[PDB]
Amino acid sequence: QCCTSICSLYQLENYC
Amino acid sequence: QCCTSICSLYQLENYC
Amino acid sequence: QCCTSICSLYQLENYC
Amino acid sequence: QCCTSICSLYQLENYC
Amino acid sequence: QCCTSICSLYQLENYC
Amino acid sequence: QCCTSICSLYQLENYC
Amino acid sequence: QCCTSICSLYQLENYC
Amino acid sequence: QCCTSICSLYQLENYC
Amino acid sequence: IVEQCCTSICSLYQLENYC
Amino acid sequence: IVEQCCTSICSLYQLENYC
Amino acid sequence: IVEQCCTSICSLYQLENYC
Amino acid sequence: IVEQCCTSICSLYQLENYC
Amino acid sequence: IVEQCCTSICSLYQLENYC
Amino acid sequence: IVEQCCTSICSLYQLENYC
Amino acid sequence: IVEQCCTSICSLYQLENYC
Amino acid sequence: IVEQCCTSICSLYQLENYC
Amino acid sequence: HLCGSHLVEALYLVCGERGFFYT
Amino acid sequence: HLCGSHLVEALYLVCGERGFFYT
Amino acid sequence: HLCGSHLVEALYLVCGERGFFYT
Amino acid sequence: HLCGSHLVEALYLVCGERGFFYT
Amino acid sequence: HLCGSHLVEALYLVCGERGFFYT
Amino acid sequence: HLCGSHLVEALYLVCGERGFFYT
Amino acid sequence: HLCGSHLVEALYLVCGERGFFYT
Amino acid sequence: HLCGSHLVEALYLVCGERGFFYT
Amino acid sequence: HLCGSHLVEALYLVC
Amino acid sequence: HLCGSHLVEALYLVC
Amino acid sequence: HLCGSHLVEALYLVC
Amino acid sequence: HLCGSHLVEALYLVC
Amino acid sequence: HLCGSHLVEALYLVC
Amino acid sequence: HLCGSHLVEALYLVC
Amino acid sequence: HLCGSHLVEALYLVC
Amino acid sequence: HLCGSHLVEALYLVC
Repeated sequence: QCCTSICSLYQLENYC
Repeated sequence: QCCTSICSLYQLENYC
Repeated sequence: QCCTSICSLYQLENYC
Repeated sequence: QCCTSICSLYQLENYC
Repeated sequence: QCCTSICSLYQLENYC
Repeated sequence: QCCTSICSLYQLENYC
Repeated sequence: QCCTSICSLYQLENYC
Repeated sequence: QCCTSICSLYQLENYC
Repeated sequence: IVEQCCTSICSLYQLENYC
Repeated sequence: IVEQCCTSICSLYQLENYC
Repeated sequence: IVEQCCTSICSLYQLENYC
Repeated sequence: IVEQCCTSICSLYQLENYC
Repeated sequence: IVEQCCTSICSLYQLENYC
Repeated sequence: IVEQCCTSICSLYQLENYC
Repeated sequence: IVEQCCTSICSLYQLENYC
Repeated sequence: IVEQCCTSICSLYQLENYC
Repeated sequence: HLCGSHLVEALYLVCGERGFFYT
Repeated sequence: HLCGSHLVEALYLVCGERGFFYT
Repeated sequence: HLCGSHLVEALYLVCGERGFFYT
Repeated sequence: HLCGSHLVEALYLVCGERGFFYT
Repeated sequence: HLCGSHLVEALYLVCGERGFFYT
Repeated sequence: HLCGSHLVEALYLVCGERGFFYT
Repeated sequence: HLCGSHLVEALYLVCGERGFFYT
Repeated sequence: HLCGSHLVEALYLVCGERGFFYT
Repeated sequence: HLCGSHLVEALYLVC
Repeated sequence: HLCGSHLVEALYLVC
Repeated sequence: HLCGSHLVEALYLVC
Repeated sequence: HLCGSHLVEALYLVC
Repeated sequence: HLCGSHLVEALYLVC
Repeated sequence: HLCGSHLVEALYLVC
Repeated sequence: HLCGSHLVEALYLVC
Repeated sequence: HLCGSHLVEALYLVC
């Protein structure tokens, strides 16, 4: 239950 | 239950 | 139950 | 029950 | 029950 | 019960 | 019961 | 339950 | 597409001898 | 696409001898 | 794409002898 | 993309002899 | 991308002899 | 990207002899 | 990126002889 | 990046003979 | 009354040109 | 009343040009 | 009443040009 | 009433140009 | 009432140009 | 009432140009 | 009421240009 | 009421230009 | 396997 | 395996 | 394996 | 393995 | 392994 | 291993 | 290992 | 190990 941002996430990543 | 952003997600990633 | 963004998702990823 | 965005999704990904 | 966006989906992906 | 977008879908994908 | 978009679908995919 | 920032996340990282 | 072709010409367009 | 082709020309467009 | 091609020309466009 | 190609030309565009 | 190519030209664009 | 290429030209653009 | 290449040209752009 | 390359040119841009 | 007027939709499934073309 | 007027949607699934082209 | 008027959506799945092109 | 008017969305999945191009 | 009007979203998944280009 | 009007979001996943370019 | 109006977000995941460029 | 109006966020994950550039 | 051994392909253009 | 041993491909253009 | 041993590819352009 | 031993590729351009 | 031994690649451009 | 021994690559440009 | 012994690469540009 | 012994690379530019 968040506003204008991420919440309850686990993993986030770009890669190169 | 979020507004204008991600929530309850698990994984997010670009790749290259 | 979200507005103008993602919610209840699990996986999201581009690839190349 | 979302507006102008994704919800209840599981997987989303481009590929190349 | 969503407006002008996806909901209750499971999988979505381009490929190449 | 959605307007001007997809709902209750399961799978969607281009391919090539 | 949707307007000007898909609903209650299961599978959709181009191919080539 | 956060506003305009990340919460409940576990991992985040760019890479190159 | 699979141009799995060996030991001869394949997919040529214009082989020419102009003179 | 798989141009798995050996020991000959493959996917040529214009081989020419102009003179 | 896999241009797995050996011991011959592959994917050429314009081989020419102009003179 | 895999240009796994040995002992011949591969992916050439314009080989020419202008004179 | 893998230009795993030995003992020949690979990925050339314009080889020319202008004269 | 892997230009794992030995004993020949690889990734050239313009080899030319202008004269 | 891995330009693991020996005993030939690799990644050249403009080799030229202008005269 | 690994320009692990010996006994030939690698990553050149403009080799030229202007005259 | 469920939906209004002047509604527009356009779904394209286009696996375009494939093969060899020498135009 | 569920949705209004002048609604627009456009979904493109375009695996465009593939193969060899010598235009 | 669920949603308003003049709504717009556009989803693109575009695996664009692939292969060899000599324009 | 759930959402308002003039809503806009645009999702792009674009694996653009690949291969060899000699324009 | 859940959300207002004039909402905008735009998600891009763009694996852009790859390969060899000789423009 | 959950969220207001004129909300904007834009998520970019851009693995841009890769390979060899000779513009 | 949870959040207000005119909210903006922008998340960029940009693995930009890679490879060889000879502009 | 949880959060106010005119909120802004911007998260950048930018592994910028890599490789060889001869502009 | 795609092709055998001792393969030859001779091409002659003359003017 | 794609091609064998002792392969030859001779091309001659003349003017 | 992609190609064998003692492979030859001779190309001659003349004017 | 990609190519064998004693490989030759001779190219001649003349004007 | 990618290439063998005693490999030759001779290129001649003349004007 | 990528290449063998006694490799030669001679290139001649003339005008 | 990447390359062998007694490798030669001669390049000649003339005008 | 990257390269062997008795390696030569001669480059000549003339005008």
